Amino acid sequence: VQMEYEKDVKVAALDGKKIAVIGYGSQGHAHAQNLRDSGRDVIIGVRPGKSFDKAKEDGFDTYTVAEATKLADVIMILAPDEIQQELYEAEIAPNLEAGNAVGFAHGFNIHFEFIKVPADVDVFMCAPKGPGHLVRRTYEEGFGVPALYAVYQDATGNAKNIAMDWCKGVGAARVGLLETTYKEETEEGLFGEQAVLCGGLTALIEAGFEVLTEAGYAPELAYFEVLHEMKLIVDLIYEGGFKKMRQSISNTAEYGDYVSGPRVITEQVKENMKAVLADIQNGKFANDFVNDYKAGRPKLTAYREQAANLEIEKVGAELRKAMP
Amino acid sequence: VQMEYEKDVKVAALDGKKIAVIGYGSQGHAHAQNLRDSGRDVIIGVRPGKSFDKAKEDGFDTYTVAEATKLADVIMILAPDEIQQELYEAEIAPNLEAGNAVGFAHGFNIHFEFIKVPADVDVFMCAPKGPGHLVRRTYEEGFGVPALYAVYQDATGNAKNIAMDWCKGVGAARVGLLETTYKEETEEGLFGEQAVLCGGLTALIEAGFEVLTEAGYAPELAYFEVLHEMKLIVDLIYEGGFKKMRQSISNTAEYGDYVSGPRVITEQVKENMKAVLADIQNGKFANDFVNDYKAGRPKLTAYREQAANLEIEKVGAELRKAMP
Ligand SMILES: NC(=O)c1ccc[n+]([C@@H]2O[C@H](COP(=O)([O-])OP(=O)(O)OC[C@H]3O[C@@H](n4cnc5c(N)ncnc54)[C@H](OP(=O)(O)O)[C@@H]3O)[C@@H](O)[C@H]2O)c1
Ligand SMILES: NC(=O)c1ccc[n+]([C@@H]2O[C@H](COP(=O)([O-])OP(=O)(O)OC[C@H]3O[C@@H](n4cnc5c(N)ncnc54)[C@H](OP(=O)(O)O)[C@@H]3O)[C@@H](O)[C@H]2O)c1
Ligand SMILES: [N+]
Repeated sequence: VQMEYEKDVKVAALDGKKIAVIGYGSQGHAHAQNLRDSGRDVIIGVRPGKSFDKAKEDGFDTYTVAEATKLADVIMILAPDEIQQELYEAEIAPNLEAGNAVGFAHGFNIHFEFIKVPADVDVFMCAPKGPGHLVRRTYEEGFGVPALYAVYQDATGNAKNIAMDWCKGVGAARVGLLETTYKEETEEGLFGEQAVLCGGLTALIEAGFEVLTEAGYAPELAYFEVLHEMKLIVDLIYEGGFKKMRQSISNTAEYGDYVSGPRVITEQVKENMKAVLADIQNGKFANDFVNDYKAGRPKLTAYREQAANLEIEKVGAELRKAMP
Repeated sequence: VQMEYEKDVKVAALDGKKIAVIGYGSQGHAHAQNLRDSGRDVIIGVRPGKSFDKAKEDGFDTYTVAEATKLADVIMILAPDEIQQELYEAEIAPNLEAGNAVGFAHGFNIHFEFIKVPADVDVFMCAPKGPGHLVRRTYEEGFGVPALYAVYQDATGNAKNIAMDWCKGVGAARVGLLETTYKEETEEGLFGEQAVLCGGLTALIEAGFEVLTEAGYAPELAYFEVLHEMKLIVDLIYEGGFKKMRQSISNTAEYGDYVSGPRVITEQVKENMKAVLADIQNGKFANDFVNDYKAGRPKLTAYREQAANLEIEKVGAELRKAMP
């Protein structure tokens, strides 16, 4: 297992395919525009609204989801996670034909089988390691965003070449591709964002800010010491790992890192992470997410309002405004 | 208090002061170069070596530490924390006169009283929220790095104006200043790097990587899901807090953030952080750091060799090499 590049995309499987991109938001605009600049035959299927208008004004032949699917050989579904299933059953599935291919940028609905694509139709994935605006901008500047690719079912024998050529067309093969499975992409992706990148990180910052402000330290200073200075730390890790970061910080900071990291993130925290992982693997989290959507997003509603009221967010907004 | 800027620097207290920067590392070079371009009389004092004539070659009147201190009104000490004390006793303290001012960029040795400056000499601090190369670069490009300032003892009545004019001369007043105390800067700064930015963060990432690889996931994919994509997340928080970050990530990632963050970082984790803070406040951590240095850094030595052997660091180095 090592990374693949344009030279490893040995068949241009998107040649002569009509491509429908379903949705025209962050990913949809990026995938469609990069593919068009790479010379592919791209149309957009999306509901009426600002995405429909933005696609038309960008010069794309723009249809309903149903009509775009009917016209297409390759259909990439970039609606939001919780919308895809209902949109697939009503608008996409009736308009598929044998030998088509359906793509996704994240494996959630296919892996947990909220969507089942018929067995004479390929299912592939190109999952860029970045948001849509970055996927577009790096492409325009001559490189790209690395990506995973996978195939869930291969009816034609062309599903993997289609997946890799998709990655090449959106610029990902310029920087690096990694093959995976739908299962691993979904479970590792959900785990990483929950336990480390998004959940773990924000909860860690928040706990540190609370300890400081509850001990009597000024919150403005606390904002700088647990959040603002994180960017320079993570930039160093991104470029050169823990080694480069620990070379840059003072020796006191470095010694404190080694000594106090393990006091905060303990074996028990690791066990907490294992419980997070288990609820991803057993479908509990997936059902919880979709059930919250079916109920009108009541849990997400309370979470989003509670987050808006956080002291660190209020202090941070005022500081970021006082700082060009 | 909120941020102060160039308009809040009431007195150009460095006017006609002879300024010695002690050390010519990343910070020493940045501080001395910026102050020179701002118009101040800067000389360097450092041990012989490539620092000594890096400075020689950049046109700085360079001297011993003893002789540069003898000549200066303002002496800013930018040597590493564990070196400052022996350097101060042997080389700086005998060459101070009443009415001088001694500066630091971090409060550790003054706050914990490993160094005690005579009561007829001011002690101030300018602590940029950035490393040397960034303090120099941003100044060259027209702005700067924000900074804290503080005064530990004010003999002349000019110590705060000296501190704030030092901020101004290195470019920090162009973007924002926050007054603090030596005690708060030291304690909050040690706490942040230990519990959140450095210690907590690398420990969290490593715990996530361990959970994934021990559950049978390939380390290469795990590296992307707990480390590589953190830069994009932290960049978003830096620009717009949790709110902007959570708008850009998918809806499953955002829901997973709210649900699983608190399962990983629990009340017990917060208690662990409180114990970290207590050992900063009571001097235990500071004495442990200084004592490790006096014993020949045996704890730091074992930490560093263990870190070089981490699986995430080996995998990361290979993947970063495969990604220009
Ligand atoms: N966020 C990330 O960083 C990231 C990274 C990798 C993969 N992904 C995955 O990419 C997919 C999400 O794509 P995205 O980020 O581009 O989402 P998005 O920015 O929120 O855009 C969603 C698009 O789908 C449209 N849409 C919503 N409901 C629709 C419906 N019934 N019928 C037709 N169109 C509809 C929306 O149109 P309107 O404007 O009218 O609402 C919009 O154009 C998910 O699978 C996600 O897991 C996300
Ligand atoms: N790391 C950060 O991002 C950061 C941020 C804010 C504040 N600070 C504080 O900045 C201070 C450290 O400065 P720094 O980052 O510039 O460290 P540095 O890059 O390692 O520079 C150390 C300088 O001091 C010299 N030096 C070492 N021992 C000496 C001795 N006995 N006599 C004379 N000179 C000696 C070194 O010369 P040689 O090259 O010959 O060794 C070198 O020029 C600390 O107080 C730190 O807490 C650091
Ligand atoms: N220091």
